[PDB]
Amino acid sequence: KIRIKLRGFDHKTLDASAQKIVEAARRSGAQVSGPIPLPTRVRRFTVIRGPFKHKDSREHFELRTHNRLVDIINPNRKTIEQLMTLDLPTGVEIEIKT
Amino acid sequence: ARKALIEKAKRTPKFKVRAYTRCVRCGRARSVYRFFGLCRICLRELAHKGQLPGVRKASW
Amino acid sequence: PRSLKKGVFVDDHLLEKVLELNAKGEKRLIKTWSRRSTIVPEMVGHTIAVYNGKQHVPVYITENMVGHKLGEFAPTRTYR
Amino acid sequence: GNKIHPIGFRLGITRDWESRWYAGKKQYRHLLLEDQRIRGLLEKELYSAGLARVDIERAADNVAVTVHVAKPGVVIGRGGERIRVLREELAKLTGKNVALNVQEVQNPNLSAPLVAQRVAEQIERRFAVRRAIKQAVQRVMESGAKGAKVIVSGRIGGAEQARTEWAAQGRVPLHTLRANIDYGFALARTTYGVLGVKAYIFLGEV
Amino acid sequence: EQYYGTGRRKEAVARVFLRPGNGKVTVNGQDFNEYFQGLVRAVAALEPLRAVDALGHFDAYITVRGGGKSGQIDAIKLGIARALVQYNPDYRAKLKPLGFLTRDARVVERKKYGKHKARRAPQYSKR
Amino acid sequence: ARRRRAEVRQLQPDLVYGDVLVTAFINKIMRDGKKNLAARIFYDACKIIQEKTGQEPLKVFKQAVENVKPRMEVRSRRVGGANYQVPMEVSPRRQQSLALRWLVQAANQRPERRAAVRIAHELMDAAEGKGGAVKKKEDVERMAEANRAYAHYRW
Amino acid sequence: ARIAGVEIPRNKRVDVALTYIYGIGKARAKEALEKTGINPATRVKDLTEAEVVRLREYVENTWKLEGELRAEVAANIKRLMDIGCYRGLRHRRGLPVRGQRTRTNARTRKGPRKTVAG
Amino acid sequence: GKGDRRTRRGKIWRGTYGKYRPRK
RNA sequence: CCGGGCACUCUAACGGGACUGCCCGCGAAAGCGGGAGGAAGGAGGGGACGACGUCUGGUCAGCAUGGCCCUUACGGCCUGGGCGACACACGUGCUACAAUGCCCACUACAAAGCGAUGCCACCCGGCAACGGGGAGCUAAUCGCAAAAAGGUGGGCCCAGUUCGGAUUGGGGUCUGCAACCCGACCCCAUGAAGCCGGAAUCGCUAGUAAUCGCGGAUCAGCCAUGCCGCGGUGAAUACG
Ligand SMILES: [K+]
Ligand SMILES: [Mg+2]
Ligand SMILES: [Mg+2]
Ligand SMILES: [Mg+2]
Ligand SMILES: [Mg+2]
Ligand SMILES: [Mg+2]
Ligand SMILES: [Mg+2]
Ligand SMILES: [Mg+2]
Ligand SMILES: [Mg+2]
Ligand SMILES: [Mg+2]
Ligand SMILES: [Mg+2]
Ligand SMILES: [Mg+2]
Ligand SMILES: [Mg+2]
Ligand SMILES: [Mg+2]
Ligand SMILES: [Mg+2]
Ligand SMILES: [Mg+2]
Ligand SMILES: [Mg+2]
Ligand SMILES: [Mg+2]
Ligand SMILES: [Mg+2]
Ligand SMILES: [Mg+2]
Ligand SMILES: [Mg+2]
Ligand SMILES: [Mg+2]
Ligand SMILES: [Mg+2]
Ligand SMILES: [Mg+2]
Ligand SMILES: [Mg+2]
Ligand SMILES: [Mg+2]
Ligand SMILES: [Mg+2]
Ligand SMILES: [Mg+2]
Ligand SMILES: [Zn+2]
Repeated sequence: KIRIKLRGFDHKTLDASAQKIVEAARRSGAQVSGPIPLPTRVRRFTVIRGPFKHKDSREHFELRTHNRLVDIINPNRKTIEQLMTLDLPTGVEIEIKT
Repeated sequence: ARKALIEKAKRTPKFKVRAYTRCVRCGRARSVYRFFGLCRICLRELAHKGQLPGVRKASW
Repeated sequence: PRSLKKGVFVDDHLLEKVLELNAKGEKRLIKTWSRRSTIVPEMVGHTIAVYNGKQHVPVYITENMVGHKLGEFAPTRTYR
Repeated sequence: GNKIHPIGFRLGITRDWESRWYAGKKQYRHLLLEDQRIRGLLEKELYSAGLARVDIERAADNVAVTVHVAKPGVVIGRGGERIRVLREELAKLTGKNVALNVQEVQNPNLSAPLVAQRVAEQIERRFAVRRAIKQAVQRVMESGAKGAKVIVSGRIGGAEQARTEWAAQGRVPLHTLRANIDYGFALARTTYGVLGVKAYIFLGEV
Repeated sequence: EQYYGTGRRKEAVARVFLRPGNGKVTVNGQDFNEYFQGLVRAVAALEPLRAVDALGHFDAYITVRGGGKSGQIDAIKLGIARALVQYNPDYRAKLKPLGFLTRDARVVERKKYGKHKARRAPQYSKR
Repeated sequence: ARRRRAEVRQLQPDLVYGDVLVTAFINKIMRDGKKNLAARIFYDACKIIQEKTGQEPLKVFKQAVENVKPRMEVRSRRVGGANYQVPMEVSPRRQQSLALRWLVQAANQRPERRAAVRIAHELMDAAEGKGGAVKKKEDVERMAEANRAYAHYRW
Repeated sequence: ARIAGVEIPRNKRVDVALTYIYGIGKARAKEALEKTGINPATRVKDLTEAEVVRLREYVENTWKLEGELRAEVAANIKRLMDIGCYRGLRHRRGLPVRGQRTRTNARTRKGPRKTVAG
Repeated sequence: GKGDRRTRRGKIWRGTYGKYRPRK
């Protein structure tokens, strides 16, 4: 019963970190319930191409935020041994709650 | 983007309504996105240069 | 079909000035750049020079002028 | 009115962001301004060393600034005091108190920013522009570099009329997403005007 | 016992469950004619059964959500077709010429900049 | 259509009579994309056809459409610098299209209050050989064959 | 019948009929027929003499009506003009008063279109 | 139509609420 | 809703899948026509992407920048006015001119987004704008929220009107130091032109046109009927 909310801009990085957490918790904890997709938050930005009038191009971009919901059950006292300091990813934020 | 207008940054704008937002990079006044703090032109430039994490070209 | 709010706003620039004039008499033309201020009854009888952007027009205030702004009697634009 | 930026066109595949960190909506602009100031002060001091890229990564009040320079001996200084002064200015500008890393660039003639900088220096020294572009493209192609292209903007040779010298050879498939084309841009500030130098270097297919 | 079909049309799903019964249909707890009957094309959702002329051999329990009720009707058609095919594969040769098992891939085309609705160019006069 | 031949669209059959012509008439009645409203109009018009005529409304509908179909029309042609009204035959698809369009347009010209009554009365009058649509057919077949002298400009 | 002036609506719903009173719209007609306890669906020719007297007694003196209403609006505009107000100037020139543009339409305040040379 | 302040479609078009378009 | 479980729907990562592979006809071939199978074919549909160059095209007013010019003012601060001026002309749009409509009541389905000096369920006051109180929500779990056309019932009965809401009078709300010039919104009253538009002219080949509503960026507020997106219903026609 520990809420884990991962958030990031790269899906490969979040997925790799989630699989790392799952493999580090399987050997030391109980049957992990795996990650949940937690649908993406997309924020778009439409910006005129040219610095002057040229109104009908607009070349819009997007920024997506992906989330993960590992949510390990049975927070065994042996699980945090392989956890809480073992991480490759950099551009990934982690949320932990009880 | 006149230099004197870069006085926009002001702890004492004398009023809340007078406080507007400018582009921190080029000093623009219009089309200033609040999320990035830049204008639209600097947004496009720094997005092309890859200096904005997670910003990608949209297509659907 | 106009209104502002409860607690009518009047610029305290000339608010103290008109009552200071009433405290001693009926002094002549007063010059005010605050055309946003609302007319109050204690101004009736005086003559306020309202700045219309270029000059000061000698707006004399009567009884039936209470409630309006000074700019309503100081036109800013010239036409024909 | 065409030819969008290739680096931004490939930020998804075969090109990664220089700044790679997550930040909320209430903090994205501040960290972005901070990274912009970092790159600004970095490109003003390390130009003599030939820096090609400045990668910025953030986890929690710690920034792993990795500067890719063709000549690390300049950024290191005597015994390592230059990097000490640079980290001092870094901690003075940003109160984050972070570290710094240096990466040597093997064969700087394969990084388009440094190629464009070399061409811009040659243009600023009053060198033959056509020969400069030809020699630069030749130096790039003669070491790997399955494709190369260098473009110089108007006022070539200080002329009154603006021109554009092409001088390219190899393969530059700009419309190919998997092209992996390194792109660089430099400026030449002359007594008569401003010269824009663009450099495309094509390497790898998948 | 029970045969399932999914179906989909214009961003709408309709879980179709076929259980042999009288021939009455339930949709989201409501009757087939209390959701419909105000939509003329509703009968089309029962066209697969008429394709095999059963019309009384299968009660239907359908759970529909997504798009509008017309796309919902067509998704119900496709779901009934899929469940009826799962019942007996020999029905495919009877349902393929009618195309009831064909997925309708017509989707609302995305709106584009410079135009009004994804294709409507803004009117110009040139004078 | 320049490159291809622009093959004709195949309409879904009617939900009542199973006729694609009925569906095409529905579509010609349709307005702003309101299919259910046009279906209401036409099916209530069919309910008006009965209790006014012992015949099934499908037969009356088909016979009216057949009575509206024009045999020859007249198209313009620029020859020698001038513009002439050349008569020429009509393909069956254009016959059906013009028939349905004329039926709808002539029905909405009627003084009847609601749309179902208009469509029903127009269908009946066209089935018995009168109304605005038959007048349009007669005017077209008058203009055509009134300029027989241009028959050699057929093309 | 004759209610709240010399005006007589006839042969339609009583609320729609009262809409033909100058000081009365649909809201005031609904309010009057609601406080007077009169079915708004009935026609005018289907009204009881007592119901007409009731509606008359209420509407005649509960709001300001045709004569006094037009006189009061004219007096308001005349007062705006006599005080030299900006709105009085706009009424004086036959121009929009409520802050609309004049380089273009807002023709409904300027009357017909007096095209000139150019 | 959509331009009458005192109608349902008027409030919906202008995106407001009032006497002629309550919030249940 | 609880127990309960990942079958289905959905969610987001990966992968499969279509290549004229197969069949018939034609053809030197490429390929074309048709068919089978298939969710889909003959570029499946839509984006992103737009060559050497042209227009001495546009912008030194986003920025950079050569030269020239101003430096007790061509720089700088502030108050107010102005950019909203109206005899007129044009472009782009919005709303309409109604019965395939309008209005009232009840009722049923969507996608994409936004949300902590924020979104505000809900309760009370108020005709209402809104105010007071106050739950939840770092948000697939709470809120914006109602989707609208639609359906069902009822009213209107062809009249400038229960069409259409311009204009104006009066009374208010909210943002904001401050709504005179010059805000939006609410309520009462007012009720304009307008009966489908001359010469001329525009968009669109399928989920397109048409029509219906929803969100967002900038923004304290807003003149947004704009712009960028989202889904609902859904045509006509192409001889050439
Ligand atoms: K040029
Ligand atoms: Mg384009
Ligand atoms: Mg400047
Ligand atoms: Mg502001
Ligand atoms: Mg008050
Ligand atoms: Mg659409
Ligand atoms: Mg006709
Ligand atoms: Mg009246
Ligand atoms: Mg109305
Ligand atoms: Mg599963
Ligand atoms: Mg499955
Ligand atoms: Mg391509
Ligand atoms: Mg020029
Ligand atoms: Mg010019
Ligand atoms: Mg302007
Ligand atoms: Mg104005
Ligand atoms: Mg004039
Ligand atoms: Mg004159
Ligand atoms: Mg013009
Ligand atoms: Mg209440
Ligand atoms: Mg849930
Ligand atoms: Mg009815
Ligand atoms: Mg009326
Ligand atoms: Mg008239
Ligand atoms: Mg009429
Ligand atoms: Mg096309
Ligand atoms: Mg806003
Ligand atoms: Mg809007
Ligand atoms: Zn900028």
